[PDB]
Amino acid sequence: TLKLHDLRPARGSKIARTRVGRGDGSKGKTAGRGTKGTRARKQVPVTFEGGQMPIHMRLPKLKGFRNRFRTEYEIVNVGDINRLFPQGGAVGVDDLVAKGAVRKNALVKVLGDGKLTAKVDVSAHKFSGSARAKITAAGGSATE
Amino acid sequence: ARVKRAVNAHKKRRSILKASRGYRGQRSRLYRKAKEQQLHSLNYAYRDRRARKGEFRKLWIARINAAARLNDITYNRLIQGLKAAGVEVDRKNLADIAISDPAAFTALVDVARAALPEDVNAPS
Amino acid sequence: LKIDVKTPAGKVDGAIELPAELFDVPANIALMHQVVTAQRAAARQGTHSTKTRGEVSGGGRKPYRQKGTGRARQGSTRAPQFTGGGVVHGPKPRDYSQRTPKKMIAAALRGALSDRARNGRIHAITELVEGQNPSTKSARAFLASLTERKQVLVVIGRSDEAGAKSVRNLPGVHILAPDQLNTYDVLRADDVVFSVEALNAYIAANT
Amino acid sequence: PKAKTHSGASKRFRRTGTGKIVRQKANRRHLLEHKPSTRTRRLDGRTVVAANDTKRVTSLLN
RNA sequence: UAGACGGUGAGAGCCCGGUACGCGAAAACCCGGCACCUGCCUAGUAUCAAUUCCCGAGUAGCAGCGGGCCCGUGGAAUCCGCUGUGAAUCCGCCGGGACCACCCGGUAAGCCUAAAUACUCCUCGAUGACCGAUAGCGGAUUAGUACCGUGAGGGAAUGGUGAAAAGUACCCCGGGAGGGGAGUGAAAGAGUACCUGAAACCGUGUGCCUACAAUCCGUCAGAGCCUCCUUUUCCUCUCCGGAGGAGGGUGGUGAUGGCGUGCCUUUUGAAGAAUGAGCCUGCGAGUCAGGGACAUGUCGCAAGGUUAACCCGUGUGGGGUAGCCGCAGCGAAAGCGAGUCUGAAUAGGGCGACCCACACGCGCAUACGCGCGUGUGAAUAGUGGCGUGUUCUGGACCCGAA
RNA sequence: AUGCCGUGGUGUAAAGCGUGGCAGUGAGACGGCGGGGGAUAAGCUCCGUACGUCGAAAGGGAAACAGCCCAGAUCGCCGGC
RNA sequence: CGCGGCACAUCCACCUUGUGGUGGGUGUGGGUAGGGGAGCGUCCCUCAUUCAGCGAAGCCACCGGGUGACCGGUGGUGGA
Ligand SMILES: [Mg+2]
Ligand SMILES: [Mg+2]
Ligand SMILES: [Mg+2]
Ligand SMILES: [Mg+2]
Ligand SMILES: [Mg+2]
Ligand SMILES: [Mg+2]
Ligand SMILES: [Mg+2]
Ligand SMILES: [Mg+2]
Ligand SMILES: [Mg+2]
Ligand SMILES: [Mg+2]
Ligand SMILES: [Mg+2]
Ligand SMILES: [Mg+2]
Ligand SMILES: [Mg+2]
Ligand SMILES: [Mg+2]
Ligand SMILES: [Mg+2]
Ligand SMILES: [Mg+2]
Ligand SMILES: [Mg+2]
Ligand SMILES: [Mg+2]
Ligand SMILES: [Mg+2]
Ligand SMILES: [Mg+2]
Ligand SMILES: [Mg+2]
Ligand SMILES: [Mg+2]
Ligand SMILES: [Mg+2]
Ligand SMILES: [Mg+2]
Ligand SMILES: [Mg+2]
Ligand SMILES: [Mg+2]
Ligand SMILES: [Mg+2]
Ligand SMILES: [Mg+2]
Ligand SMILES: [Mg+2]
Ligand SMILES: [Mg+2]
Ligand SMILES: [Mg+2]
Ligand SMILES: [Mg+2]
Ligand SMILES: [Mg+2]
Ligand SMILES: [Mg+2]
Ligand SMILES: [Mg+2]
Ligand SMILES: [Mg+2]
Ligand SMILES: [Mg+2]
Ligand SMILES: [Mg+2]
Ligand SMILES: [Mg+2]
Ligand SMILES: [Mg+2]
Ligand SMILES: [Mg+2]
Ligand SMILES: [Mg+2]
Ligand SMILES: [Mg+2]
Ligand SMILES: [Mg+2]
Ligand SMILES: [Mg+2]
Ligand SMILES: [Mg+2]
Ligand SMILES: [Mg+2]
Ligand SMILES: [Mg+2]
Ligand SMILES: [Mg+2]
Ligand SMILES: [Mg+2]
Ligand SMILES: [Mg+2]
Ligand SMILES: [Mg+2]
Ligand SMILES: [Mg+2]
Ligand SMILES: [Mg+2]
Ligand SMILES: [Mg+2]
Ligand SMILES: [Mg+2]
Ligand SMILES: [Mg+2]
Ligand SMILES: [Mg+2]
Ligand SMILES: [Mg+2]
Ligand SMILES: [Mg+2]
Ligand SMILES: [Mg+2]
Ligand SMILES: [Mg+2]
Ligand SMILES: [Mg+2]
Ligand SMILES: [Mg+2]
Ligand SMILES: [Mg+2]
Repeated sequence: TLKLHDLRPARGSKIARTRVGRGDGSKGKTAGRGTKGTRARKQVPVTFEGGQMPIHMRLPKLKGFRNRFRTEYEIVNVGDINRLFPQGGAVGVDDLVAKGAVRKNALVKVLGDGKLTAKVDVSAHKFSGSARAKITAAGGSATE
Repeated sequence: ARVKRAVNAHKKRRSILKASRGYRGQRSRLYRKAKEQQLHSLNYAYRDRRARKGEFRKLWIARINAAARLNDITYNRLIQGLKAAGVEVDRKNLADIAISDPAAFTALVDVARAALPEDVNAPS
Repeated sequence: LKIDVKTPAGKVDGAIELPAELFDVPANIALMHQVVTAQRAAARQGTHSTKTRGEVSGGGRKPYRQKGTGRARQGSTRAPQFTGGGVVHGPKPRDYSQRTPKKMIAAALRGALSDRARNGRIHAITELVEGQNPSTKSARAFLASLTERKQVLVVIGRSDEAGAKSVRNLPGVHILAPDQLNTYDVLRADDVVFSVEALNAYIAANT
Repeated sequence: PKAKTHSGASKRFRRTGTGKIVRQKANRRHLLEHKPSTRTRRLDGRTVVAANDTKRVTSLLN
């Protein structure tokens, strides 16, 4: 019978705690600092390179603008329609969420990477150019 | 959990003060001045466990040299004479024969003298 | 895998089948330890506190002049190097609770009950006392005909109030509902006694 | 609370698909008459941050 | 249905107060039910017409200077304040980030609205991997007292006999204070200076060394005394024991010989005539919060992992899919997508994707392979807990100014 | 003359290189050699040097003596060179 | 250099032929700032087990022990 005095964690899960500043036999008086300067009593910021112009102000900005109205399509490849649906049938935006190939409540989009051999009848948003070539060659149909 | 320190802290204070019984002044009475003295005593001991191997050897040579010159040989030629004769008696015992049994030290001189080169200043 | 249900002052009145995916799981020791630790840490009340140098009463002014005295310069009378000063890095009120996932809690529980079912330590009863008024002397005698050990877990339903009252003040008997089974209370007890209405509720809630 | 990302570094760096950090190049915003076009073409595009700045740029971008 | 907690001459469910569980309210107050009482309604409704009147004024709009919004006057809308100008009542008017046109939403300048939320001087009931007299409140004790300051204000120190006071009757030295003998008690090795009674510091007794020697005060070599134990042949008082002596061995001392420049911080370098410390006991410095950030150890599940607020439970347990990270990238972006941006390019490059160690058929080639079907079933991978190292925001390792 | 870059042999465990976690240091001193500033003065000042020791190195020698000569303390020994 | 103890690294043979021990060569082990690894001691809580008015803790003395922080035994005082 397992009791509570038989429970012990895995080897290496729980290491001890080096308490700094407790004697010369361990990390001693200066507690891993050694200095007499700013590093001895404070924290030097990352954004400060000594007084020269830093890396976040020498360099120019990245060009352009973010689009405020960018629609984003979640992506399923037709090489995963073959692997997840190996007997064909109707493929929809709702059947791809349950099979784990795409997220909820987003606009799906079938791309064309991989090998498709099943006769699938897929109904997505905004098919690719090479997706329509690989689905109709297997006898299927690609409807919006 | 607030921890009092005195049961832990007295363990090393009773070890220094028992190691310091026999020190005059404040060095048997006070923990701060008797820990300083234990740092020097255990260095002087380490320094002198290694130095007393060359103090007793410095005492044995002074007695081998003292008992060589009663048998009109020097220490300089007694040790040359005992390597050519193949006697590997160390200097602890070669200086203990000279006190305990002085008639067996004259015989070791006669072996060291006879097994020595005839002209000691000649090129070998 | 098969458990015979016992009656008070009587004999067997059936058999309850323990399913294998719920009572025959290999015991993961390094998983039961994280779930026990995450339960006892959620029982720390955490109410412990001290005062820092800005909450100890007084200590606003600089106490005397800095130069010319030959004393050290001291800043405030409630500094932590003083007697009566604030505590530096002292305890504050904490919430020592952890966030163990659901699939690790419910797997350490099944591992704890599997090690009971594998050693012949799971029992099943129809009730504890046959009547409706409680009686400890009859419920103590019936838990001694089952087991002879010191720590007994009794898992009975929430609606059976007449049997919960019979085993409240016994030394070494812990009482909980079927929907309150946890790893610490199962591993503490040498023996685990399910009511037959309570054993069919733990199984049915886990298919 | 919650860590704030440096607003000047999030406008001057970005990440690729495998975790490299890219940036643009200086000496190209103005004074462009005397510069031969083999120099303003060397300053075109984007480069990977050097291996000696890649630690500090990471702690700004996170 | 009582094994919660405490008290009693030491660990009490069965000795006491109580606990589980039940009963109990003259009167006063609060809550609720019903009467009395108080108030409202008992004339409009439906259809048609589209001419008229009304739909909150020094208000909205506009302009000047400001305030606040992610928005620091900017192309600057929405909202609010002062000055000037100053409308219209539905074909009216405001808003949808300058503005115009169409369209969609809405009726400003009058007022009142419970619940969800914030807090605890104070009242009851509970609790603590919180403190236990330098701690916990400043305050267990005359405590905001004594004391300091003209004032506003500052602001302490002090707990423990014993189970029971049984608190030492009586005699003795003494002016008393205090003690000795008796007596109490299990114990005065508990005596109102009181449980345990450490260290600094101060005496008394005793063993050894010390008054011709220049000493970081110790260390190694080392004689002589002193003490206490025992092989060893006597004393055979002899059964003994030590009576003594020779020998060995513990503990104390240390004549005398060598070596030896205190601890700490700071420094190129200190025994330093650089800095800090009179001594002892007590206290006094990398802590904690966050689904934070980067990296790693380990555990769970795995193309998935995980919930947050909240709801339900005597709990640490059971529900909860909103969200987050992974799932395909490139580009300033529209976009296109195993590719994509630059370009006139089927040029080259940037970023990204892409497995022959193995048999096959196979256009071919000395071979290895270039290519393609299928396994020999190429080896992948993320996420969420918990440890640790760093780091960010906060007082952030502690102490210290003018 | 040395020093430097390349290459082929031979020798050498704790050499090197890439990529991440955590650093500390960024006031040096003296002696050898080669030079500038100084009066070829300085325990002067500023350089160079797969040069040294100190820093951070105790032990032995130089009477004493961070830096000079010999030599790198794992611990024990009343052993030898 | 000789003779014994300890530790680290690597090599070479075994055992569950690395989750690790045993055995044998060779090499190594001064050290500040600092990095990494492995531990002693004190206090609180849970689980198990065992001592305690036939004397616990705390204290003092003595005799021992371990590679270090330190630990054990006997006795004295003490009273949970
Ligand atoms: Mg120190
Ligand atoms: Mg520094
Ligand atoms: Mg400095
Ligand atoms: Mg300092
Ligand atoms: Mg400047
Ligand atoms: Mg002495
Ligand atoms: Mg020697
Ligand atoms: Mg204040
Ligand atoms: Mg101040
Ligand atoms: Mg306080
Ligand atoms: Mg939960
Ligand atoms: Mg431009
Ligand atoms: Mg040009
Ligand atoms: Mg009790
Ligand atoms: Mg009683
Ligand atoms: Mg403004
Ligand atoms: Mg608009
Ligand atoms: Mg209105
Ligand atoms: Mg209106
Ligand atoms: Mg209102
Ligand atoms: Mg309200
Ligand atoms: Mg309340
Ligand atoms: Mg209260
Ligand atoms: Mg107090
Ligand atoms: Mg006390
Ligand atoms: Mg007054
Ligand atoms: Mg008297
Ligand atoms: Mg008396
Ligand atoms: Mg008596
Ligand atoms: Mg007593
Ligand atoms: Mg007193
Ligand atoms: Mg007393
Ligand atoms: Mg004399
Ligand atoms: Mg002299
Ligand atoms: Mg001397
Ligand atoms: Mg100086
Ligand atoms: Mg001094
Ligand atoms: Mg002096
Ligand atoms: Mg100074
Ligand atoms: Mg001083
Ligand atoms: Mg992008
Ligand atoms: Mg171009
Ligand atoms: Mg390309
Ligand atoms: Mg993982
Ligand atoms: Mg590195
Ligand atoms: Mg500098
Ligand atoms: Mg410099
Ligand atoms: Mg220099
Ligand atoms: Mg010169
Ligand atoms: Mg100089
Ligand atoms: Mg230094
Ligand atoms: Mg030296
Ligand atoms: Mg060196
Ligand atoms: Mg020297
Ligand atoms: Mg000398
Ligand atoms: Mg010689
Ligand atoms: Mg060495
Ligand atoms: Mg070392
Ligand atoms: Mg160090
Ligand atoms: Mg007694
Ligand atoms: Mg006794
Ligand atoms: Mg205790
Ligand atoms: Mg002891
Ligand atoms: Mg004892
Ligand atoms: Mg005792």
